[PDB]
Amino acid sequence: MLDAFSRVVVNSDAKAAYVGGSDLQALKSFIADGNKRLDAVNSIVSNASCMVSDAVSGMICENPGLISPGGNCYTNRRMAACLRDGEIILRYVSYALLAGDASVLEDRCLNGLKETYIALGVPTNSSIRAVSIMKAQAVAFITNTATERKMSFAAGDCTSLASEVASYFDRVGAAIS
Amino acid sequence: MLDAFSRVVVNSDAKAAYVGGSDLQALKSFIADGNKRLDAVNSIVSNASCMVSDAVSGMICENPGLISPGGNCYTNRRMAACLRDGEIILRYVSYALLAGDASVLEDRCLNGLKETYIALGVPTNSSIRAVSIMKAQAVAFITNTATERKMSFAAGDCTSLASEVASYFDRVGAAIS
Amino acid sequence: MLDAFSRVVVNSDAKAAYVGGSDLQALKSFIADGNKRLDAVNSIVSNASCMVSDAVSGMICENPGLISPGGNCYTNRRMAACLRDGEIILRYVSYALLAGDASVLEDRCLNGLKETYIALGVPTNSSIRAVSIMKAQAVAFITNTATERKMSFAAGDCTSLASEVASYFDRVGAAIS
Amino acid sequence: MLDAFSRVVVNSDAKAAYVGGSDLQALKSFIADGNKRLDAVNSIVSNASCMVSDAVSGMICENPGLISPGGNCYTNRRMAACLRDGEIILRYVSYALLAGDASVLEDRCLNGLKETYIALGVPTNSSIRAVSIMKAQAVAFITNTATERKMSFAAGDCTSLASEVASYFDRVGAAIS
Amino acid sequence: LTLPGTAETNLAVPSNAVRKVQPYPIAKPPSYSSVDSLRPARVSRMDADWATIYEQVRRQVMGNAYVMEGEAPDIDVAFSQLKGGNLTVREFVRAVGKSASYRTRFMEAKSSYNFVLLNFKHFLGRAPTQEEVSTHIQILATSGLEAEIDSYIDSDEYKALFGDHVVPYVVYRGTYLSSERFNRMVKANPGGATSDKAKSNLNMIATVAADLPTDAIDVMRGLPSPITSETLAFGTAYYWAKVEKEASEGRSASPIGEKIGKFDHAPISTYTSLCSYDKVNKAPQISVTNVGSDEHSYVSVTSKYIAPDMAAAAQMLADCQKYKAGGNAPTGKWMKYYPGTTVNMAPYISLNDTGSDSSRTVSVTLDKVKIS
Amino acid sequence: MKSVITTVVSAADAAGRFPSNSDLESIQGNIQRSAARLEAAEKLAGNHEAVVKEAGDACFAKYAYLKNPGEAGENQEKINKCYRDVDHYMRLVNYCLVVGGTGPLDEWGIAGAREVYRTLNLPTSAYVASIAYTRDRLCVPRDMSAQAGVEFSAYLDYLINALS
Amino acid sequence: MKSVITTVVSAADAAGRFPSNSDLESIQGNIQRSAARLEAAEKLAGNHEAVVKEAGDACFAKYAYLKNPGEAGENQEKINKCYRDVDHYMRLVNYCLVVGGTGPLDEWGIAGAREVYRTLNLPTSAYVASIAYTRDRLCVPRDMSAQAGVEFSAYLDYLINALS
Ligand SMILES: *C(=C)C1=C(C)[C@@H](Cc2[nH]c(/C=C3N=C(/C=C4\NC(=O)[C@H](C)[C@H]4[C@@H](*)C)C(C)=C\3CCC(=O)O)c(CCC(=O)O)c2C)NC1=O
Ligand SMILES: *[C@@H](C)[C@H]1/C(=C/C2=NC(=C\c3[nH]c(C[C@H]4NC(=O)C(C=C)=C4C)c(C)c3CCC(=O)O)/C(CCC(=O)O)=C2C)NC(=O)[C@@H]1C
Ligand SMILES: *[C@H](C)[C@H]1/C(=C/C2=NC(=C\c3[nH]c(C[C@H]4NC(=O)C(C=C)=C4C)c(C)c3CCC(=O)O)/C(CCC(=O)O)=C2C)NC(=O)[C@@H]1C
Ligand SMILES: *[C@H](C)[C@H]1/C(=C/C2=NC(=C\c3[nH]c(C[C@H]4NC(=O)C(C=C)=C4C)c(C)c3CCC(=O)O)/C(CCC(=O)O)=C2C)NC(=O)[C@@H]1C
Ligand SMILES: *[C@H](C)[C@H]1/C(=C/C2=NC(=C\c3[nH]c(C[C@H]4NC(=O)C(C=C)=C4C)c(C)c3CCC(=O)O)/C(CCC(=O)O)=C2C)NC(=O)[C@@H]1C
Ligand SMILES: *[C@H](C)[C@H]1/C(=C/C2=NC(=C\c3[nH]c(C[C@H]4NC(=O)C(C=C)=C4C)c(C)c3CCC(=O)O)/C(CCC(=O)O)=C2C)NC(=O)[C@@H]1C
Ligand SMILES: *[C@H](C)[C@H]1/C(=C/C2=NC(=C\c3[nH]c(C[C@H]4NC(=O)C(C=C)=C4C)c(C)c3CCC(=O)O)/C(CCC(=O)O)=C2C)NC(=O)[C@@H]1C
Ligand SMILES: *[C@H](C)[C@H]1/C(=C/C2=NC(=C\c3[nH]c(C[C@H]4NC(=O)C(C=C)=C4C)c(C)c3CCC(=O)O)/C(CCC(=O)O)=C2C)NC(=O)[C@@H]1C
Ligand SMILES: *[C@H](C)[C@H]1/C(=C/C2=NC(=C\c3[nH]c(C[C@H]4NC(=O)C(C=C)=C4C)c(C)c3CCC(=O)O)/C(CCC(=O)O)=C2C)NC(=O)[C@@H]1C
Ligand SMILES: *[C@H](C)[C@H]1/C(=C/C2=NC(=C\c3[nH]c(C[C@H]4NC(=O)C(C=C)=C4C)c(C)c3CCC(=O)O)/C(CCC(=O)O)=C2C)NC(=O)[C@@H]1C
Ligand SMILES: *[C@H](C)[C@H]1/C(=C/C2=NC(=C\c3[nH]c(C[C@H]4NC(=O)C(C=C)=C4C)c(C)c3CCC(=O)O)/C(CCC(=O)O)=C2C)NC(=O)[C@@H]1C
Ligand SMILES: *[C@H](C)[C@H]1/C(=C/C2=NC(=C\c3[nH]c(C[C@H]4NC(=O)C(C=C)=C4C)c(C)c3CCC(=O)O)/C(CCC(=O)O)=C2C)NC(=O)[C@@H]1C
Ligand SMILES: C=CC1=C(C)[C@@H](Cc2[nH]c(/C=C3N=C(/C=C4\NC(=O)[C@H](C)[C@H]4CC)C(C)=C\3CCC(=O)O)c(CCC(=O)O)c2C)NC1=O
Ligand SMILES: C=CC1=C(C)[C@@H](Cc2[nH]c(/C=C3N=C(/C=C4\NC(=O)[C@H](C)[C@H]4CC)C(C)=C\3CCC(=O)O)c(CCC(=O)O)c2C)NC1=O
Repeated sequence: MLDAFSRVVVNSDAKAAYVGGSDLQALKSFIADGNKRLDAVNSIVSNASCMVSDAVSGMICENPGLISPGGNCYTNRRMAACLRDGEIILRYVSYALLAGDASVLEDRCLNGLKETYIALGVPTNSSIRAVSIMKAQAVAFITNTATERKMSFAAGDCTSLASEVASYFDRVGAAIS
Repeated sequence: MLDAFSRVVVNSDAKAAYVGGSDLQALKSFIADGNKRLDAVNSIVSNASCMVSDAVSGMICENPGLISPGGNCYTNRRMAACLRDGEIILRYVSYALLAGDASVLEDRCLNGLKETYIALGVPTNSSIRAVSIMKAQAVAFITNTATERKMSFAAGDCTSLASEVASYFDRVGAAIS
Repeated sequence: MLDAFSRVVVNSDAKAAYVGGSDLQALKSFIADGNKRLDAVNSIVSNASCMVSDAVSGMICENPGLISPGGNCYTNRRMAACLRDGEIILRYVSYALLAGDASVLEDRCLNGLKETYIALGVPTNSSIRAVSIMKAQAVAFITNTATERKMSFAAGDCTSLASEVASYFDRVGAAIS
Repeated sequence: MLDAFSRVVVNSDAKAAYVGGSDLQALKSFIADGNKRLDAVNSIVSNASCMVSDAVSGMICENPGLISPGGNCYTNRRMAACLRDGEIILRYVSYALLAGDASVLEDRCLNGLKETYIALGVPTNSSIRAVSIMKAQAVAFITNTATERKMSFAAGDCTSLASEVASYFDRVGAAIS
Repeated sequence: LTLPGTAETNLAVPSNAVRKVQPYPIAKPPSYSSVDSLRPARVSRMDADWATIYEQVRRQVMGNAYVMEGEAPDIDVAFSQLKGGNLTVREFVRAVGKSASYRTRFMEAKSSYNFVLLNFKHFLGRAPTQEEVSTHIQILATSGLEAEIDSYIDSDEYKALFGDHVVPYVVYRGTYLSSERFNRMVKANPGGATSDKAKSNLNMIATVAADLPTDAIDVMRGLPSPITSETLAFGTAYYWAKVEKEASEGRSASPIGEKIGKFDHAPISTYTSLCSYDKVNKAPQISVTNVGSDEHSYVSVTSKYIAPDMAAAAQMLADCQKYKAGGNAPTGKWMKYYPGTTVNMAPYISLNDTGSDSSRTVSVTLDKVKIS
Repeated sequence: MKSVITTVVSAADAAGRFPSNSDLESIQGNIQRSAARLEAAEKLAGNHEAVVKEAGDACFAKYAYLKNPGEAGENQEKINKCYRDVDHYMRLVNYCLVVGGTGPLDEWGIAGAREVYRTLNLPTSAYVASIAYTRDRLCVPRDMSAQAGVEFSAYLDYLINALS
Repeated sequence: MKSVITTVVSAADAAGRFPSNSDLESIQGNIQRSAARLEAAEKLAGNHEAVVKEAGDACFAKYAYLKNPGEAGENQEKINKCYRDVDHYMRLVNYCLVVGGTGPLDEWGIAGAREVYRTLNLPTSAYVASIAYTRDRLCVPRDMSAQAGVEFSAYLDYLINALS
C-alpha cells in the first residue's frame, strides 16, 4: 500500500505542503542506498526455505512441549501449518524491507493475526521465540555474518538496514503479544 | 464427528497410549448391543412425524399463550418454523443415538442455539416443555411402552439405551436454558 | 450422595451432579419412600414452565393493577423479572421435596428475601397469592387430580408427599410476609 | 401461637404463618381433643372446592330466578363472585373451628355483611338457603357420612365438633337474616 | 469433465441451453463506491495466470483453508478442468462448494446457522439478512447441500456481480440495498491472516443477522475497512476497543451479556441478604428418568437464568391484557384492604409425628374451570 | 474422524434427512468386522515395542548411508528421534484398527507429509522401507488370525500409497 | 439410486479418493441382510394382487365420503384408477427391498408428492389409511420370517412419514 516514497507524501498531505528541497535530500539518501537495500532483500529470499525451517526447528529444540501430545505442534498437519505460518512472516517482512516501511505487512499480515492465534490455541510465547530466531538470522545475512554461508558483496556499511529489518520483526512480535 | 469408537482414541491420544485390552472389552461391550442399538434408532424414525406433531401441539394445549396474537407461535409461518424447529432436534438426537455419543449434535445443532433463540425471541421456558415431551416419548418407544402403537421386537433389556437418549435430550435443554 | 447434591445447590466448585445406576437405589434406600419421592419431583419439574406462567397470570387476573401504569408488572423488564422469580421459588422447592429437608430452602432461598422485596418495592399482598397458587398447583399434580393432564403412575397414596410441599410452600409464605 | 394466628387474620393485608412440630405439640396440649380438631378442619378444606360448587349450584336448582336475565347470578362476573363469597364464608368458619371461638368470625367477617348485601342487591333469603346446604354438607364430612368421598380416619367420635360447626353456620345465617 | 465449452450446467433456467460463455469478463458495478478505489483490483480468468487464480479462490471461497498438497484432491479434479477450459470459474466454485473439502471444514464442523453465513461470505462476499437466511435454511432442511449451493451460483446476484469469468471478492458498490448490508458485509469479511476454522462458533454475526435490529458494533466495522480510510482513528483511540473485540471475537465470548439480552439488574446493595452475587439467581436444575435400573437423577445447579424478556412479552402483556370492568361494586367499607379473604387453614398432612400445620390469609378468587 | 459411521451420518445430513434403512444397514457390517480387527489391535498394543525395535533398524540396514555426517541422521539422539518418529505411525494404525475406517491416519499422519518431509530433508523412501518390512512379515499361524492379517496389512499399504 | 453402495461410492468420489477400508466394510453388511429382505420381496411379488384387493378397499371403508359425487372418487373407473394408483407404491416397496436402501422410493414415489396431490385434490390421509392398513397386519407365523417383517414395516412407515 504505502512505500517509502509514498510515506512522506501523506506526511505532507496533512500539512498541504509541496514536498521540496528540505526533505527530498532525506529521500535522495534512500536512493543512495538503493542498491544496498536491493542486495539485502535478495539475501533474505536466497536461502528462504532454510531460513524458516531452521527457525521453527530451533523453536522446537528449545521447547519440546509442542511435540508432546496436547501441544500445538504435535500432529503432522500442524507442523505443516507451522512451517507455513512462519513462512508468511518471512514473506511479508521481505515485502516491507523492499518497500522501506512497515505498511504492507501491518494490514495484510498483522491485521487479524492476534485473534486467529487466540481462537486456535496457538501459544503466543512460543511464536515470540519463533520469530525472534528470524530476527537474529535476517541480521546475520545482511551483515554477512552467517557462519555456514558467506556471500560475496561490494564491501561497505549495511547496519542501517540491520536495524530496519529488526524493527519489522518486533512489529510482528508486538501485534501477537 | 466422534462416534463411540473414536471417543476412546482421543482420550488415548492425549496420553499417547495404544488402545489395549483394558478398555477394548468396554468397546466390545458396545458392539454386543449392536442390534439392540440398531432396532432402537429404527423405532425412533418409524414414528418421527407423529412424534413432533404430538409434541408441539401438546406444548400448545398446555400453554395457549403463543396462539394469541403477539405470541411467538401465532402466525402460519412461525408454526411452520416451529414444526421444523423441533424436527431438527429429533433429527440430530437420532444421529447421537446412532453414533453413541453426544458429539455430532453438540457442535452443529446446539452450538449457538442459545443466542439464536434469544435474538429471534423464542420463549425458552416453552422450549424446555417442547423437548421434554420429546424426551418422554423417546423412552416410550425404545422400551415399547407406547400404548397406541406397539411394535414387535426380540425380547430383552433395552434400558441402557433409554438412559442414553434421556441424557441427550436434557443436554439440548441445558444448552437452551 | 446427598452431600454431593447439597454442595452443588449452594454453588460450590462443581458444575453439576450426576447420580448413577447403583447410586440411585443407594439414594432410594437413604431417604424414606424413595420410589414415590422421585415420582413427585418428576411431576413438578415436567410442568414447571406451565405452572409459573399460570401463577403469574393468576396473580394478574386477581389484582389487575400490576399491569396498569404504576404497577409492578408493567414495563416488561419487570414482568420478565417476575416470571423469573416464580421459577426460582419452584426450582428450590422441588429440590427440598427431593432432599426431604427444608434446610437448603431456608439458608439459600429465604433469608433476606423479606428484606429484598421491601428494598425492591415488591408488594407482599400479591406475592403471597403467587405462592398460594403454586401451592395448589403442586398439590394437584402430586395426587394426580389435575384437571387437564392425567399422568400415568403406579397406583397408591401420595398424600404424605402432598402435605410435605404444603409445608414447604408455607415456609415461602412465612419468609415473604 | 394463637395470638400469632391472630396476627395472621386481623392485619388487613396478606400474611401467612406456619407452626413447626416443636411448637405443634404445645398447640395440641393447649386446645382440647386437638387431633380430632386438626382432622376437623382438614376434612372440610380438602373438599371445600366441591362444597361451594355444589351448594351454590343447589341454590340455583331450588331458585332458578338467579339465572334469569337481570338476575343476580346471570353473568359470569356475578357467578364467579358468588363462589368468591361462598369460599370466604367457608374459610372463616374453618378458622373459627380451628381456634375454637367465634370472635374472629364476627369481627373480621360478619361485622358489616348486612350493611353490604342490601347495598349490593344480594338476595339474603337465597344466600341463607346457600349456607344451609353448606351446613348440611359439612356435617356429612365431619361424620364421614358423605356418599361419594369417604376419607380414612383414626376412629372414634367427633359429634361434639359436628354441633360446633352447626353453631358456626347459623351464626352466619343469623348475621344475614 | 463435460465439454471444452460449457457456460452453464444443470439446466435450471431454460435460457442457458442457448446461452454462450461470456467472451470477456463482466464490468464493475456502475455506482461510485468510494471504498473500492483503495481496494486491490479484482482477479478474473482472462487477466491472470493459474498461480494467483488458485490463491484467490483459496483466499475467498476457501476462506483461509490451508489446503495441503495431499489434501483436497477433489479441488485438484475441479482445477484441472478449469485450466483446460472445461468449465468456467463460475462453475468451478460450484464444483468447489459441492466438493467434500468445502464440506469437511465448513459444513460438519461449523453450526447449521453458521454454514449459511459462511456461504454468503465465500460465494457472494457479503452477509445475508434474516429473510435470506430463512429461505436458505429450508434448503438445508428439505433439499440438502447441493441445492443450497445452487441458490448462490444460479442466482442473479452472482451473475451480475461476477458473471462467468470473475473470481469472487468483496464488492464495494457504494449505494447498497440497505445501510446494514454494507457494514454487515464488511464485518463478515476481515482482511488477511484470518480464517474461518478456529471459530467453530462465529456467534457475533449469528446474532446481528438473527434479529433484524441490533446492527453490529462500530469497532467491528472500523477494523477491516481499508487504509487512508481508518487512520488517525486507530493509533490508540479505538485501538484498545479493537484489541478487545479481538480477545472476545477470538475464543467466541457469547454475546448474551452486552449485545442482545439487555436486562437492567438491580444494584448489589439492594438485596444483600440473598447475597454472594456469583450466586444470586441459581436454581436446582433437576432431571429424572425413572426407566428400568439405569434411570439416573442429575441434580445440577443451573446458571444465572435471566428473565427472557419475550416470554414475559408474549404473556403478562400481550397475553392476559384483560383486567376489565374493575369497579367491583364498592358497597360498605367495613373491609380494610382485604375485601374477601378466606383464612385458608391448609393442613400440612399429619404424618403422625414431626409434621405440623401453619396457616396464611390470602384473597381468594374462583378459577375459570369452576362453576358451570 | 472419517469412520464408516461419520461417512453415513454426514451423508444423511448433507441430504438433510433421517437415518434411512441403508444407513442402519451399514452399521450391521461392523458386528461382523470388529470381532477380527479389535484382536489385531491388542496384538499390536501387546507387541508394539518389538515391532519398532527390530523393524525400525531395517530402514538403517537398507539405507546405511544416512548415519553419515551432514545428513538426516547425524548423532545418536536423532536416531532416538527416529524411533519416536515411527512409533507414532504404529500408534496410528492401531488407532485405525479400533475405529474401523482410515479416519485417524489421514489428518494426523498423512495430511501435510509432503510439506514437512521436503523442508526438513527427511527421505520418504526410508520411511516406507521400514513400513513395508513390517508388511511382508505377516503370517497366519504366529501373529494373529487369518482374517486380521488381511486388514492389518490393508492399513499399512495405505500408508505406503499415501507417502509415495 | 440412493443405495448403501451409492452412498459410500459418491462420498468417496466427492472427497476425490479411493475406496478405503471404511467403504469396503459397508458392503460386508449386505452379506448379512440380503438373506432377510430378498425373501420378503418374493413374498411381496407372490402376493401383490392380494395386498391391493383386500387392503386397497380399506381406505374406502374408512373414507366412504370419497365416493360422493364432486369428489376424487366419482365413477367406477377412478376407483379402478385408484387400485393402480396404490399398486405403484407396492411395486416401489418391492423396488427398495431388493436395493437395500430408500433409493427407488424417493425420486419415483416421494419427490413431488406435495405438488400433484394438492393440485388435483387428492387427500393424502386416504393414501396413508391404505398403506398403514397393510402395516399393522404383519405377523411372524403366517407372513414371512421374523426379521423380514421388521424391514418391510421399516419401508412402509417411511412412506407414511413422507406423505404426512
Ligand atoms: C385469572 C382470571 C385466572 C387464571 C390465570 C387461572 C389461574 C389458576 N390456575 C389454578 C389451578 C391449577 N393450575 C394448574 C396448572 C396447570 N394445569 C394444567 O393442566 C397445565 C399442565 C398447567 C399449566 C396451565 C393445575 C394443575 C391447577 C389445579 C387444578 C386445575 O387444573 O385447576 C388456580 C387455582 C389455585 C387455587 O385454587 O389456589 C388459579 C387461580 N385461574 C384464574 O381464575
Ligand atoms: C361436591 C360434588 C362434593 C359433595 C357435596 C355434598 N353435597 C351434599 C348434599 C346436597 N347437595 C345438594 C345440591 C344438589 N342437589 C340437587 O338437587 C341439585 C340440583 C338442583 C344439586 C346441585 C343438596 C340440595 C344437598 C342436600 C343438602 C341440603 O339440602 O341442604 C352432601 C351430603 C350428602 C348427603 O346428604 O348424604 C355432600 C357431601 N359431595 C361430594 O362428595 C363432593 C366432595
Ligand atoms: C548490504 C546489506 C550488503 C552490501 C550492499 C552493497 N551493495 C553495493 C553495491 C551494489 N549492489 C547491487 C545489488 C542489486 N543490484 C542488482 O542489479 C540486483 C539484482 C537484480 C541486486 C540484488 C549492485 C548492482 C551494486 C553496484 C552499484 C555501484 O557500485 O555502482 C555496495 C557498494 C555501495 C553502493 O553502491 O551502495 C554495498 C555496501 N554489501 C555488504 O557488505 C552487505 C552485506
Ligand atoms: C431395544 C431398544 C429393543 C430390542 C432390541 C433387541 N434386538 C435384538 C435382536 C436383533 N435386532 C435386529 C434389528 C436390526 N437388524 C436389522 O437387520 C435391521 C434393519 C436393517 C435392524 C434395525 C436383528 C437382526 C436382531 C437379531 C440378532 C440375533 O438374534 O442374532 C434383541 C435380542 C438380543 C440381541 O441380539 O441383541 C433385543 C433385545 N428389543 C426390545 O424388546 C427393545 C424394544
Ligand atoms: C414476581 C412474581 C414478583 C416480583 C418480582 C420482581 N423481582 C425483581 C428482582 C429480583 N428478585 C429477586 C429474588 C429472586 N432472585 C433470586 O436469586 C432468588 C433466590 C435466591 C429470588 C427469590 C432478586 C435477587 C432481584 C434483583 C436482582 C435482579 O433482578 O437482577 C423485579 C425487578 C425490580 C425492578 O426492576 O423494579 C421484579 C418485578 N414483583 C412482583 O410484582 C411479583 C410479586
Ligand atoms: C372426627 C372429626 C373424625 C376423627 C377424628 C380423630 N382423629 C384422631 C387422631 C389423629 N388425627 C391425626 C391427624 C391430625 N392430627 C395432627 O396433629 C395433624 C397435623 C399435623 C392432623 C391432620 C393424627 C396424627 C391422630 C393420631 C393418630 C394416632 O397416632 O394413632 C382420633 C383419635 C383420638 C385423638 O387422637 O384425638 C379421632 C377420634 N376420627 C374419625 O373417625 C372421625 C371421622
Ligand atoms: C497421460 C497418461 C496422458 C496425458 C494426460 C494429460 N491430461 C492432461 C489434462 C487434462 N486431463 C483431463 C482428464 C482428467 N481430468 C479430470 O478431471 C478427469 C475426470 C473427472 C479426467 C479423466 C482434463 C479434464 C484435463 C484438462 C485440465 C488440465 O489441463 O489440467 C494434460 C495436460 C495437457 C497440456 O497442457 O500439455 C496431459 C499431458 N497426455 C498424454 O500424453 C498421456 C497419453
Ligand atoms: C418450536 C418448537 C419453538 C419455536 C420455534 C421457532 N424457531 C424459529 C426459527 C429458527 N430456529 C432455528 C433453530 C433450528 N433451525 C435449524 O435450521 C437448526 C440447525 C441447523 C436448528 C436448531 C433457526 C436457525 C431459526 C432461524 C431460521 C428461521 O427463522 O427459519 C422460529 C421463527 C421466528 C419468527 O420469525 O417468528 C420459531 C417460531 N418457537 C417457539 O415458540 C417454540 C417453543
Ligand atoms: C405419587 C407421587 C404418585 C405415585 C407414586 C408411586 N410410584 C410408585 C413406584 C415407582 N415409581 C418409580 C419411578 C421413580 N423411581 C425412580 O427410580 C425414578 C427415576 C429414575 C422415578 C421417577 C419406579 C421405578 C417405581 C417402582 C415400580 C414402577 O416401576 O412403577 C408407587 C408404588 C410403590 C409404593 O407404593 O411406594 C407409587 C404409589 N403413584 C400415584 O398414584 C401417585 C400419583
Ligand atoms: C353468592 C352465593 C351470592 C352473591 C354474591 C355476590 N357477592 C358480590 C360482591 C361482594 N361480596 C362481598 C362480601 C364478601 N367479600 C369479602 O371480602 C368478604 C369477607 C371479608 C365477604 C363476605 C363484597 C365485599 C363484594 C363487593 C366486592 C367485589 O366483589 O368486588 C357480587 C357481585 C355484585 C356485582 O358485581 O354487582 C355477587 C353476585 N349474590 C348472589 O346472588 C348469591 C346469593
Ligand atoms: C510369519 C511371517 C512366519 C514367521 C516369521 C518369523 N519371525 C521370526 C521372529 C520374530 N518375528 C518378529 C515379529 C513378529 N512379532 C510381532 O509382534 C509381530 C506383529 C504383530 C510380528 C511379525 C519378532 C519381534 C521376532 C524375534 C523373536 C520373537 O519375538 O518372536 C522367526 C524366527 C527367525 C527370525 O528371528 O527371523 C521366523 C521364522 N514365523 C513363522 O512361523 C511364519 C512362517
Ligand atoms: C398376523 C398379523 C396374524 C394373522 C392375521 C390374519 N390375516 C388373515 C387374512 C388375510 N391376511 C392377509 C394379508 C397377508 N397376505 C399377504 O400376502 C401379506 C403380506 C405380503 C399378508 C400380511 C390377506 C390378504 C387375507 C385375506 C385372506 C387370505 O388370503 O388369507 C386372517 C383370517 C381372517 C381374516 O380374513 O381377517 C387372520 C387371522 N394371522 C395370523 O396367523 C397372525 C396371528
Ligand atoms: C392438551 C393436549 C394434549 C396432547 C396433544 C397430548 C400431548 C402429549 N402426549 C404425551 C405422551 C405420549 N405421546 C406419545 C406419542 C404418540 N403416541 C403414539 O402412539 C403415537 C405414535 C404418537 C402420537 C401420534 C407417547 C408414546 C406418549 C407416552 C404415553 C403413551 O404411551 O401414550 C404427553 C406427556 C409428555 C410427558 O409425559 O412428558 C403430552 C403432553 N397430551 C395432551 O394432554
Ligand atoms: C312490562 C313491565 C315490566 C316488568 C314487570 C318487569 C319484569 C322484570 N323484572 C326483571 C328483573 C329483576 N326483578 C328483580 C326483582 C325481584 N327479585 C327479587 O329477588 C325480589 C324478591 C323481587 C322484587 C320484589 C330483580 C332483583 C331483578 C334483576 C335486576 C335487574 O335486572 O337489573 C326483569 C329482567 C330485566 C333484565 O334482564 O335486565 C324483567 C323483564 N320489567 C318490565 O319492563
